[PDB]
Amino acid sequence: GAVLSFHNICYRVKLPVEKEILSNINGIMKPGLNAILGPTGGGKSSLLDVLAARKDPSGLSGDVLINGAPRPANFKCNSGYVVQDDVVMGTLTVRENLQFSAALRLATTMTNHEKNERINRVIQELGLDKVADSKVGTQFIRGVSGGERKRTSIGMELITDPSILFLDEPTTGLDSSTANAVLLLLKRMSKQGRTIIFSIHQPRYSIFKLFDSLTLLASGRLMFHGPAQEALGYFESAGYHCEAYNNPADFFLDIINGDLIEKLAEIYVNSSFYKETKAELHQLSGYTTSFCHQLRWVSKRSFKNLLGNPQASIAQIIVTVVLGLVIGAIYFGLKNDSTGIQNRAGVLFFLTTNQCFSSVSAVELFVVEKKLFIHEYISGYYRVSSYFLGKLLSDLLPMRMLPSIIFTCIVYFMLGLKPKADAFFVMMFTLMMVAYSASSMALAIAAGQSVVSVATLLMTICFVFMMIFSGLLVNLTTIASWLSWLQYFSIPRYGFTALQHNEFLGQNFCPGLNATGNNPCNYATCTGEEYLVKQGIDLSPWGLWKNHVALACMIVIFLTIAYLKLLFLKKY
Amino acid sequence: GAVLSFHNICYRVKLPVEKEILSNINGIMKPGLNAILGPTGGGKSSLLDVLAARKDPSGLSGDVLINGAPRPANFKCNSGYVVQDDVVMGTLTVRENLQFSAALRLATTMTNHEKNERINRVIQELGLDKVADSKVGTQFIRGVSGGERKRTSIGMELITDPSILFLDEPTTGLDSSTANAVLLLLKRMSKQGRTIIFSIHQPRYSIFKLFDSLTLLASGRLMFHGPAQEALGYFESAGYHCEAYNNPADFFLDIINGDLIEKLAEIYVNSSFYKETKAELHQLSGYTTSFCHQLRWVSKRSFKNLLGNPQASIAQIIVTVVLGLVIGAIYFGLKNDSTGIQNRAGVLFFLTTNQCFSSVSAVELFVVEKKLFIHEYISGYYRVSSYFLGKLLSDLLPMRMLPSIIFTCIVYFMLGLKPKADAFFVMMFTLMMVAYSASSMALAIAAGQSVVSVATLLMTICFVFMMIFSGLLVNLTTIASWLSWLQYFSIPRYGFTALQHNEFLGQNFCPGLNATGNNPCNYATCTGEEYLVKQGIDLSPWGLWKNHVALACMIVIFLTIAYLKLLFLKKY
Ligand SMILES: CC(C)C[C@H]1c2[nH]c3cc(OC4CCCC4)ccc3c2C[C@H]2C(=O)N[C@@H](CCC(=O)OC(C)(C)C)C(=O)N21
Ligand SMILES: CC(C)C[C@H]1c2[nH]c3cc(OC4CCCC4)ccc3c2C[C@H]2C(=O)N[C@@H](CCC(=O)OC(C)(C)C)C(=O)N21
Repeated sequence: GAVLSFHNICYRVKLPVEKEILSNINGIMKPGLNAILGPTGGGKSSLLDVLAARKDPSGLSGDVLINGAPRPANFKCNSGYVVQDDVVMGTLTVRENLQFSAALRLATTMTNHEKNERINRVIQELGLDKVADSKVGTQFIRGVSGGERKRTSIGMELITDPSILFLDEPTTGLDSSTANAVLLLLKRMSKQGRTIIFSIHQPRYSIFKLFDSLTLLASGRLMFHGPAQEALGYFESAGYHCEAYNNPADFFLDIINGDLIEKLAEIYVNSSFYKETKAELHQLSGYTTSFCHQLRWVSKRSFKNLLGNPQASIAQIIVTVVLGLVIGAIYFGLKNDSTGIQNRAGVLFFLTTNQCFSSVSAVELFVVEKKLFIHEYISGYYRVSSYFLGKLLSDLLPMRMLPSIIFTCIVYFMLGLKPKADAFFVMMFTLMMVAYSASSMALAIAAGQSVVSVATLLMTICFVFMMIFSGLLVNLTTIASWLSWLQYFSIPRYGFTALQHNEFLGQNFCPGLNATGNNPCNYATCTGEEYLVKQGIDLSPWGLWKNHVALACMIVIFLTIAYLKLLFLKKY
Repeated sequence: GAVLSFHNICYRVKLPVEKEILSNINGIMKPGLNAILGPTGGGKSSLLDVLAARKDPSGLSGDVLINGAPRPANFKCNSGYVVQDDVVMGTLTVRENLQFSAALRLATTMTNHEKNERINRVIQELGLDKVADSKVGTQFIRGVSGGERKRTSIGMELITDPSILFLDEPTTGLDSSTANAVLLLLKRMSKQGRTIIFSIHQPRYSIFKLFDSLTLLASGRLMFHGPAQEALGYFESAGYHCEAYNNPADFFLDIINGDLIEKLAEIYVNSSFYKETKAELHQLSGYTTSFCHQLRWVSKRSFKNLLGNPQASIAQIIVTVVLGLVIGAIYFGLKNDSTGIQNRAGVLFFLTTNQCFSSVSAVELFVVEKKLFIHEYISGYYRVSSYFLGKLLSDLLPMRMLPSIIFTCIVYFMLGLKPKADAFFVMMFTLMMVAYSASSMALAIAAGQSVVSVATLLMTICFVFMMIFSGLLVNLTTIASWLSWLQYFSIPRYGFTALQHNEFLGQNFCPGLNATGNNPCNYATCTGEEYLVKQGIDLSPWGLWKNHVALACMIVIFLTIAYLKLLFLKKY
C-alpha cells in the first residue's frame, strides 16, 4: 500500500492578520488505519485538509511525500476525500449517485457494463444492497438512514479505487452503534491494504481499540505520533497517571485541557517514538472526460434533482396559474374609455414586476449547491464551465420558460389585449426575457456566497430601485437629467416599455369621438400613440426591439459576472 | 432538603396517533445530585420535563410527590429550571439579567438593596465576579464565553432560592474542561443541601464520579435507579462484563445499544434496588407582582435590547433616510401639467406600499423571542397581557413612529406637495397608521410560530394581493361586483386613498386653461376633483377619515388576533 510520509509541516493563514495553525509536525502513516485526535480548535481537520491538498500550497511550508515521491498533480483525482456533512444528492437514489460518480471520475473508454459491475462491487462492499435503489432523502420525502447516507458518501469516493482514502469526521453527527458500524466497515476496508486516514472527535474505547496509528494534535502542535496501543504507555512514562474505568482518548484530551502545550510538546521531542520517526523520514527523503460529457451528466443530475424535489418546482407553477386566473378575473374585459389607459398600464406593470420578483427564487440555485460544487471541483469531476452551463440548461431554462408561457396564455385572452397573432408572441417573449434577465441578475449577485438572506435582500433592494424607473410611477421625461441616466440599468423599464409599445399602438381611448373638440382640446390623451409619446417611448419598431436587445445584453453580462464569480472563487 | 419521590409514572402523547414515551417509572431523589442518563430517543428529557411540570397534566398518569405531599400550584414559581440552549439576553449584561429576574420573580415588598445583595450573593456563588458587568454577547458584539453564559442561565434561576433545581442538559454544547467546571460548580451547590436534578448526554468518568444518584432510561422504560457507584456493580451482577479502560456511562449506553429492552427492564424488577425503592415509596405515599410592574420591566428589557442591538434598528433608519432622499431627488418639484397626475399618484403609491413592505421586519419580533417567552411564562415572570403590551410599547411603537416621520419630513418639501399646515400632518399620520396596520398584520400572522420564513412569505403574498386593490394598478370601479368586495381588506388601499384625497383637492392640472375647450371636451381630467371622482373616491371629508378609522379597526383586530394566538399557544 501507500506510505504517506509528511515531514516538517509548517502552515500559516491570513485571517490581514497572519497566524500559524500548524507549527512543526512530522509523521509517517502506514498502510492500515491512521487516526488524528485533538480538540476542535486544534489542527486536526487542518492537517487532514493539508495532507489531501485541500488547502492552498501558498501557506504550506514542508514536503508532503507519498511512497518515496512528492504528490503529483493527479493526486486529488486519485485519492478520495469524504466530507464531514454528507454531500450526497438527497433526491437521487443510492445507485444513481454511484452512477454519477462513475460517469465523471472514471474514463470515457470503459464500458457501461464495467462501470455497473464496479458500482455493484462497491455497493456490495458497503452493505447497501438492501437499500441499493431507494432514495437518499430530503425534507419532503422520507429516505435512508444517516449511517447509510455516510456509507453512500464513502462509496462515492470508493469508485475510482483510491490508494489513499481520507475522512473528515466519520463519527460525528451519528449515534453510537451507527458510528461503531461505520468504523468496523472502515476496518474491513483497511484490512485489504487501503490506507485510511481520518480525523475524529472524542471517540469511545470500542472505537479506540481498532486504531493502527495515532496522531494527537493540540493548538497547532504535534503531541503524539506512534502506534495507538503505545500511546497510553507513553503518557504513563511521561508522568500522567491514568485512572481506572476511563477512556484513553478522553484521557488524552484531559491531558490537553489541564485536568502547558509548549511544555508538553517538548516532551515528545525527547521520545523514542520521535527519533525513530526521524530515522524513518530522513531515510525516505534523503480533463479525464470531455466537455459535453460533463455538461450532459451535470444537467442530467440537476434535472433529476428538479423532478425529485417536487414542491419548489410544482408550487411555482401552481401559484403562477392561480395568480394568472386572479389577474384574468380582476382585469376582465379591458374597455376602451378613460379607464383603459389605467387598466392596461397597471396590468402590464404588474406582469413585469411579477416576473422580476418571482425571479428572486433563483438565488437558491448556486447557494444550496455550494459545498457540493467546491468538493466536486476539487475532486475533479467537472470544470467550472460545464457545471455552470449544465445548471443553467437544467434549472434555469425550463423553470423560467414555463411560468411566462402560462402567464401569457392565461391573462392574454381573458383581458382582451391587442387581438393579433404576433402581439401575443411579442408579449410572451418579453415576459420570458424579463424573467431571464432578472434571474440572471439573481445568479450574478448570488453566486459564490454561502447564505441566502443577504443575497435575497440585495435582490429586493435592486428591484425596488428599478421599479421606480420602470415608468408607471414617475414619468421618465420629468426626471432631472443628472439622475435620468439610471433608467437604463432597470430591467422592468425595458420589459414594461416593450409591453406598452406592443399593446398601445392601434388602440383608441375616446369612444364616439370623431373630432368633436377639434383634436380634442390639447389635454385629452385619446389615441394610444399620444399616450405612448408623452411617456418617452419611441413609436418606431426599433423602439420595441431595443428593449429586447438591452435585455439580451443584460443576460449576457450578468451570466458572465456569475461565471467569473464561480471561477474566481476561493476553492480551498 | 426536599425529597422528590415519583411513583408509577405512565405518560403518553398524541403526535392523532397516541404513543407512550414513558412506560412504568418510579424513583426517589434525595437531597444531593441526581442524574438521568439514556439515549436521545429515550425518555430522559421527557421525564425531566414531567418532574418539573413542564409537560401537560393530561398525559401524566402517576403521582409526583415532593417531601410527602403532592406538588402545589406554586411549584413552578418555586423550583428553578434551566433550559438546554441558553435563554439569556445576549445584549444585556450579566448583572442586568439577574436584575430582571430579581425584579419579576421576587416580591414587590423587598427593598432594592435586598435584591441587589441577593444578586451579589448569587453572582459570588457562581464565580462571575470578574465579568459581572460585561455584555453576554450576540453576533455583532463580542461577549462572555459559553460556560459563563451557562453560569448566567443557572444564576437567573438561583435568584428565588429554589428548593429543587432542575437542569436540562448542562454539559452539551460545551467543551470538556468547561463542562467539568460547570459540574464542579453544581457539586459545590449540591453540598449546601439543594436538590439538583439533571439530564445529560454521554458523560465522562470525571463527570460520572461526582454523581449521588443515577436514573437510566431507555425507550421510555426505567433501566436502573440507585446510587451511581452501585450501578456498575449491579450490571456486573446482571451478567454484562465491563472491560478495562472503559467509561462506565458509555458502558451503560453500550448495554442499551446491544454491543432486548423488555428483557433488560424485567431484570431491574428482580433487583434489590427496586424492592427497597418500593419499600421507601409505599412508606411515603401510604400573580406575585402587579400588572404595571411586569409591563414596566418587560418594556425596559425590550427597549434595552433595542438599544443594545444596534444594526437592525439603526439600518432601518439609515435606509429610510437614503430612500427618502432618493424619492426627493427623483420626484423633485412636482409640476402641474399632464405629468402631474402620474407623478403624484406614483409617489403616493410608492410611499404606502413602502410602508407596508417595510413592516415585514416585525415578523421577527414574536418569533425570535418565542422560547424565552415560553420559559418565562411557565416559570411565572409575567402574564401574557403584560408581555404583549410591553413588547408592543417597546419595539413596535418607536420603530414605526420614526420612519414615517422621516419619510414625511424629507419627501414632503422636496417634492412640493400641497403647501398647507394640516395636509403635512394628515400625510404623516396616514403613513404612521399604514405602518402600524401592516405591522399589526405581521404580528397577527407571525405570533406563536417558530420559523420566520413561512410567515414572511405569507406576509408578502398578502401584500401583493392587497396592492392590486390599492387603486393605482386597476381602477376600483371597473372591477366586477362579485370581486370588488375584496378592496376593503387591503391596507394600501386605505392609506393610498387617504393620501390621494389629502393631496388632490386644490390642484389644477391644465395650465393656461380658462375654459378654452368648453369644460374641456369631456376627456381632459384637468382639475384634481375630476381625477379623484373617477377613481371612486369620495370628496367629502368623511371620504378622508373613513380610511383612518378603517386602519384603526384593522390595528385593533390584528392586535387582538395576535394576543389570542399568544394566549392560546401550547406552552408545554
Ligand atoms: C407570485 C406572487 C404571488 C409572489 C411573488 C411576488 N410577486 C411580486 C410582485 C410585486 O410587484 C408589485 C405588485 C404591485 C406593484 C409591484 C412585488 C413583490 C412580489 C412577490 C414576492 C415574491 C417572493 O417573496 N418570492 C417568490 C415566492 C415563491 C414561493 O416559493 O412561494 C410559494 C407560495 C411556496 C410557491 C415569489 O414568486 N414572489
Ligand atoms: C426600504 C426599501 C428600499 C426596502 C423595503 C421594501 N420596499 C418596497 C416597496 C415596494 O413597493 C413597490 C414599489 C413599486 C410598486 C410597489 C415593494 C417591495 C418593497 C421592499 C422590500 C422590503 C424587504 O425585503 N425588507 C424590509 C426590511 C429590509 C432591511 O431591513 O434592509 C436593511 C438593508 C438590512 C436595512 C424592507 O425595508 N424592504
